[PDB]
Amino acid sequence: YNYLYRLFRKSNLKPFERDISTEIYQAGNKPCNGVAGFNCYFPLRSYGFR
Amino acid sequence: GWIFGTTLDSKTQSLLIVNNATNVVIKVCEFQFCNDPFLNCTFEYVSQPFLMKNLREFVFKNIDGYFKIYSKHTPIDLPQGFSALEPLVDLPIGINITRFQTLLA
Ligand SMILES: *[C@@H]1O[C@H](CO)[C@@H](O[C@@H]2O[C@H](CO)[C@@H](O)[C@H](O)[C@H]2NC(C)=O)[C@H](O)[C@H]1NC(C)=O
Ligand SMILES: *[C@@H]1O[C@H](CO)[C@@H](O)[C@H](O)[C@H]1NC(C)=O
Repeated sequence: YNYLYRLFRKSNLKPFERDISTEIYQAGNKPCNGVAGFNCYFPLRSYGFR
Repeated sequence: GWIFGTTLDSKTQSLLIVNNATNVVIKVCEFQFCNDPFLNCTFEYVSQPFLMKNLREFVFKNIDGYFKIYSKHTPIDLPQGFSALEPLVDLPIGINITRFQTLLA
């Protein structure tokens, strides 16, 4: 679980751009306010290498 | 000096360029910003100052993760003449820049 990848983002990534910011993704209408829930997901998901 | 960034609130990386008549200091890491100086960090650059009636023109652009800076100091309001600008630097910053501000004394 030491490796993570970005799953959710508002827009596409420009070439050679690093996006290290970590804010809860807004996939719905109500704001997440730092709480993961319905239509509110953590963007970084961990690889499950086995 | 100048500051560039998206939100400029220590949530995303923000370019900072400072002149002090001795050298140019350029960094990319993030901090909270409030106006001008008085009296986690990835890229650092130290160079020669961009300093010296006299008109100083600069061009900043962000192409493919490269921050390109061109400049020209000329002796002379913008006059009717024509003067080209020579490239100073092409830094590999690689950040998302949408807003900027200037830094006075
Ligand atoms: C750089 O950051 C700005 C600011 O967040 C991004 O502009 C946002 O773009 C998304 C989708 O394109 C919109 O939903 C937001 O409303 C925009 N925000 C603002 C303040 O305009 C911009 O997309 C980012 N650059 C890249 C290449 O992703
Ligand atoms: C940037 O700073 C934050 C908070 O201090 C920290 O969690 C994070 O690991 C830092 N980034 C790197 C690449 O170490």
